[PDB]
Amino acid sequence: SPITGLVYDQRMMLHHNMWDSHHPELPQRISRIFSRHEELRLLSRCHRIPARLATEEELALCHSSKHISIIKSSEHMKPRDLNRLGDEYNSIFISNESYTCALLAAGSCFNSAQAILTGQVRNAVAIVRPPGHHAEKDTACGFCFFNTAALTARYAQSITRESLRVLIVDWDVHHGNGTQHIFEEDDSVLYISLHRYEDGAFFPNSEDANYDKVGLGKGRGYNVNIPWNGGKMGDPEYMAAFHHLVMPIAREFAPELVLVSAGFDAARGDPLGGFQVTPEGYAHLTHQLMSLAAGRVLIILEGGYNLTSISESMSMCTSMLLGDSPPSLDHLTPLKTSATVSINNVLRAHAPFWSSLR
Ligand SMILES: O=C(CCCCCCNC(=O)c1cnc(N(c2ccccc2)c2ccccc2)nc1)NO
Ligand SMILES: [K+]
Ligand SMILES: [K+]
Ligand SMILES: [Zn+2]
Repeated sequence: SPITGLVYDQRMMLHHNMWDSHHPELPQRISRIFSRHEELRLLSRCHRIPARLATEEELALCHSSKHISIIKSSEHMKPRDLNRLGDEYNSIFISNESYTCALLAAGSCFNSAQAILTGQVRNAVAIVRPPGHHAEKDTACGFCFFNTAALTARYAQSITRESLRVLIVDWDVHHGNGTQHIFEEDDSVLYISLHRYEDGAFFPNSEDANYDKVGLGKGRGYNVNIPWNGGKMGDPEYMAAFHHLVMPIAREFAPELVLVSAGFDAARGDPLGGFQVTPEGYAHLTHQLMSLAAGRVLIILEGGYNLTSISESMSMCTSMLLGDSPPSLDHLTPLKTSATVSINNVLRAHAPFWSSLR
């Protein structure tokens, strides 16, 4: 009986950009990742989980009725009207297939979480597009329509109990502004993001992503931002952040389910990120999170734009979930000075809330 689930459906390739056919969020992102799983003989080792559509009642766990109704109406618009609607948001393109593809991405992740929680599988991966982490309650943003990861947390609570403890780890190179805002006054969902910041000048261009935003109300302490400035970061800085911050806070919270907002745009070779994390580095981050929540872990694709880099990086994560031995990293070398400044600023902000840090 396979201990790892996998979901993929080629219908999610139909969303496309009719005015700019080389735009980086390409249909072949998901088909290239699936083909590499066949070449490495990983697909036959997994249990295949089918895709489905999310329902409109499920979308209302996080989104307004007006936002649901506007995106739904684009299914039948003519080209001139699709171009006008898209230009009303920050960095969005739309075709007649976009609404259906965003529904399939969300429902694929609901079926995966249900298989994990009922014990049919121990853990799982989801090869899905368009992405989710910039979408807000009332608007679309940054290539994203509905917030797939935030919806999956609320779905899991609805079928078990309202206070089920969920951790979301966001290792995409950009800040997830929508996920932060949805859970900002909530102590049942812990949000932890690592991201390129540059004093507010990198997308999405807001001071909401700095280390001093810690949560609101009864949610004070349950929002953790790790921002990078002035440096091309890689394996040494990401391992240091996990050892001093991510893993001590996670163990004290003691989650019952772990969701990864797993973009691969911090990887060596990415044309938007400019950073240097390796496939062996992503394998070590995956193996550390497998020690939490009695092993209940779901990996969800977000961004990432070098086709060879994302195919090798996500395949190594699946190999770790199946139980293979982790590969060795490069030799030890000094951290960059600005990265130690960032880690010290986060420790000073969260020490009042977490005894494992003081
Ligand atoms: O991932 C996400 C979603 C992120 C949304 C970002 C919106 C602002 N837009 C860019 O950030 C951006 C940066 N770069 C480039 N391209 C480029 C690519 C293909 C064709 C032409 C140009 C580029 C390449 C090399 C050197 C200079 C520019 N395109 C867009 N969230 O997690
Ligand atoms: K992030
Ligand atoms: K929170
Ligand atoms: Zn990204």
